[PDB]
Amino acid sequence: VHLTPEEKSAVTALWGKVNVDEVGGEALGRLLVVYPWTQRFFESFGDLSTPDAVMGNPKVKAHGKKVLGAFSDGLAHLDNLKGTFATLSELHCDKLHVDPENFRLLGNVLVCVLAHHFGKEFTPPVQAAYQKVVAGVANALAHKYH
Amino acid sequence: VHLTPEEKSAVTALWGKVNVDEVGGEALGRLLVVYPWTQRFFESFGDLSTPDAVMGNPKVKAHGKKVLGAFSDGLAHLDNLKGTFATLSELHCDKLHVDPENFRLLGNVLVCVLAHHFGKEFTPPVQAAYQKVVAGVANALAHKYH
Amino acid sequence: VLSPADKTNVKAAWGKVGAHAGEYGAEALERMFLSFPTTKTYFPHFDLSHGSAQVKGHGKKVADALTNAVAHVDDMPNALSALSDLHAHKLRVDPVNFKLLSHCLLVTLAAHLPAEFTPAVHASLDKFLASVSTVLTSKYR
Amino acid sequence: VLSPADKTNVKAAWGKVGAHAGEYGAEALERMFLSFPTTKTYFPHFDLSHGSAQVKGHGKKVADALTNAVAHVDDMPNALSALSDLHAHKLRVDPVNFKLLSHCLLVTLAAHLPAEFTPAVHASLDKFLASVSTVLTSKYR
Ligand code: HEM
Ligand code: HEM
Ligand code: HEM
Ligand code: HEM
Ligand SMILES: *Cc1cc(OC)ccc1OCc1cccc(CO)n1
Ligand SMILES: *Cc1cc(OC)ccc1OCc1cccc(CO)n1
Repeated sequence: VHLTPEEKSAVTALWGKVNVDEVGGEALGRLLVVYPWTQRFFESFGDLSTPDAVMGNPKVKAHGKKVLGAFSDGLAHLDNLKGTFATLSELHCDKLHVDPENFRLLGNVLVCVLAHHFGKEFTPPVQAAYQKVVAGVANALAHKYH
Repeated sequence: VHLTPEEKSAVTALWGKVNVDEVGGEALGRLLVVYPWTQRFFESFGDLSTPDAVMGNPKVKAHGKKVLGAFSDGLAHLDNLKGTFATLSELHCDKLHVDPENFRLLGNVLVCVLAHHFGKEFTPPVQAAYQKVVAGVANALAHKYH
Repeated sequence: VLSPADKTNVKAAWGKVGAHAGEYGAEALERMFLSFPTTKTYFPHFDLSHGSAQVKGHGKKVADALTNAVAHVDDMPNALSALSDLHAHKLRVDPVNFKLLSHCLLVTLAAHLPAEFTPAVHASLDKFLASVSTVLTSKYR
Repeated sequence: VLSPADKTNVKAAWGKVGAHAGEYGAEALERMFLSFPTTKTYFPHFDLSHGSAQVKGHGKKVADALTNAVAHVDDMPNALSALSDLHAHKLRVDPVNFKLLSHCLLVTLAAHLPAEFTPAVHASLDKFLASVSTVLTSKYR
């Protein structure tokens, strides 16, 4: 992914303020609530019967944190996303068989969450920069398919 | 690089009976009729105002023939679809900006056309083999997006 | 959203299916299971072997449902409410799977009724199945 | 298909926009044009520069159309027929572009109305926009 130095700075500035304890879980949680069929991949996560149940679920928050961490690693290796996510891609594609469109969905849900947390600070330019990142991460995750 | 020895034999055998001058035009014509927004990429082709107009358009039939020729090139190099369509990928992605979902739709329309022509001969196993071919062609064309 | 011509085309084509609905339903399922193996995971306890009596029975279930949807093309949400509860609420079927079965239904139709499978009818049947899929994958209760 | 709950969620949330319609509509467009450059190809005659007065005005038309859609949530095909003629018959907009704008509208709502953008409301707003998108991209006349 190609981010202008101005975009890199903006992205990094915002990411450094992200609440690593909640953002990931809210992103994964919203994914499960907005696109309920994605719940089928988290059978063992316990109660996902209602929105509040999903969002407050300890396993959802913990797993969302790992998801967030994968994005943080992606930001730290924008020049090599395919290698960085090789392991994760084998897992999500060869084992879980997650449809690529869902990767895109989560990437955008994350964008919505960042917008939710930062409000006006999440300007159109900052979003555009993040859209390049999530698209890049999403692509890398589905590369084991190609 | 996907695709079993038996699936390759099935694809090759059926393809030897395909009418190269008709199938492509029928597939492209149906793409334009079933998914009307695709007509936007063929503004210079003339009258596309009705199903009969589309299916009777000489330019649509002529172009479908080139499209089918490319599919044939792919079937002759099943283990290297990425290379076979590299140039076409640049054109459709970088130049024309055709959303990849459309590549998948054309592939499935082609499958419908094969089913239509072959009838009972287009058995579930033959279809399964062809689904692998069109999915591979679609991914190869979207390569410039990866 | 279906046009008046779409409704006309769907009713005529499905009518032509007639008493073969069950047979075509089973073939479409078999085509889906074989072409897109991941779809089998939605049926963990089914006998999905070729020619399976269970699949034959399910094909008839699916076909009859479509016949019902065709009869209520102007009132599908209400007509398919129970089927939505099942696919959307309980099974939570990923919508991509409905596109797969919808495609196999079209392939099955094209393979059996060539004279009826015109570009216009093809287009109409696709919109209809996409509409049905939307209703079954949405939780509207 | 929207549930009674989705309808009330959308009305309450979108109702908060109010006099911010043009502002939010314009912002949603700016976000789409900047994040997904390919969308600009549908507005070749437009001045798409940031702050553009043309984009601001168009943002208002889009916002107002949504407000109208919310008001006619039970008969959108009828209420949105003019817009469908425009986007599906004349412009032949690829449906993927509607997903992009819908995403940007959600982003805009989340950035301005954090209290309104709950998980359930987010789900309803998404279904609502997908519904409007389907109508605007279908040729049903
Ligand atoms: C595109 C962004 C995504 C990222 C960055 C991501 C990241 C991760 C990470 C870091 C793990 C943990 C792997 C490990 O500990 O070995 C994981 C596991 C998993 N992911 Fe994803 N994921 C993404 C999308 C998805 C989607 C869309 C689904 C499906 C709806 C999904 C389903 C799963 C499942 C089922 C697991 C296994 C959890 C368990 O049972 O332990 N992921 N993901
Ligand atoms: C997925 C299979 C597809 C194959 C194998 C294919 C193949 C071709 C070929 C062989 C050409 C000729 C290139 C040249 O010599 O300049 C071409 C051109 C083109 N294709 Fe495709 N194509 C595919 C899908 C699509 C789709 C889905 C669209 C858009 C909906 C599309 C739109 C076009 C356009 C606009 C041109 C240029 C036509 C012109 O000369 O005006 N193609 N394609
Ligand atoms: C044209 C769309 C579809 C129609 C009309 C349809 C119709 C039906 C009908 C009539 C039943 C029987 C309900 C009952 O037992 O009372 C059923 C069950 C079921 N359907 Fe579908 N269906 C569709 C697509 C799908 C898809 C795409 C999947 C997943 C790949 C799916 C998965 C299931 C499953 C798992 C069951 C329950 C099987 C069991 O008894 O365990 N359906 N469907
Ligand atoms: C569901 C979301 C959308 C809504 C509610 C919407 C609404 C509208 C409205 C109200 C107009 C003005 C019609 C008039 O009064 O003449 C319009 C025009 C237009 N829309 Fe959309 N639109 C949507 C999505 C899109 C998308 C996704 C694209 C393409 C990326 C698009 C491209 C256009 C274009 C090119 C025009 C014509 C502008 C002009 O030449 O004046 N719209 N839209
Ligand atoms: C008309 C239509 C077209 C597509 O894509 C081709 C998807 C869905 C759809 O409509 C589903 C539908 C049918 C009847 C009632 C409602 C909502 O009240 N949605
Ligand atoms: C309800 C609904 C959900 C989705 O999500 C994929 C897409 C479209 C859709 O409904 C469109 C709609 C709305 C109102 C009336 C009709 C047909 O009369 N279709």
